[PDB]
Amino acid sequence: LLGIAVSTDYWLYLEEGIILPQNQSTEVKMSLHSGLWRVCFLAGEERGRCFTIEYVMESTVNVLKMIRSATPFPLVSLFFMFIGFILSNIGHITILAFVSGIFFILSGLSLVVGLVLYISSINDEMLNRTKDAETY
Amino acid sequence: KKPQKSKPGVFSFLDPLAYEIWMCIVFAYIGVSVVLFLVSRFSP
Amino acid sequence: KLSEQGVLDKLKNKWWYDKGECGAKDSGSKEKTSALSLSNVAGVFYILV
Repeated sequence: LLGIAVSTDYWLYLEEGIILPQNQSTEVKMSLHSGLWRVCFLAGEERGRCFTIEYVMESTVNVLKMIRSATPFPLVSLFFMFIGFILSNIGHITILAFVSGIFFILSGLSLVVGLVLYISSINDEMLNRTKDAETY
Repeated sequence: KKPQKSKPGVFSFLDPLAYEIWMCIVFAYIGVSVVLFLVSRFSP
Repeated sequence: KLSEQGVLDKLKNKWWYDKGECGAKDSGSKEKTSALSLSNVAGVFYILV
């Protein structure tokens, strides 16, 4: 599941638009699903750019700059499972299996810190959006 | 620019107490344990 | 002739009152407190893990 979890551009959701007060449905201005490597837009001018973050393009850009801070701990998470997965097979072919279980334990400690850095930095720019009445 | 809610730091949970009080808690924590050890020394 | 009775003055009362206000109207009851963020208590997890 983690290889699927890293490789997709569907880690989160975003919808920035402006509302209409008097009994009228909302007008979406920007909407996109994204990941960490590529970003594939959904409703920004109806543009199909599966677009990297190192290239720019106004607030969701700076949101995307903070997801670069959430990079390393999912990448470290892959290596400790993969060492622990193959050492479970070499122990079948013990200490080969015991320490590999610790690499499964040391993995998920980085999963939490990975989810700590991910969710809290989103909550940073969640409030750091300039709050207007019309912009839902 | 009129400020909105500023971002709290990672050590913002200990905000409602000063640094001296948290410090005086720890030095209270040490010596009371020393007293408990020393009372337990001079008593069966 | 303007300053002796305040045509400068009384019109400066009106045009500076005219365009709406942004004062104590929204400091008092245009807020409701929210749920805590994780970022309010994130550093405990850093102390935890």
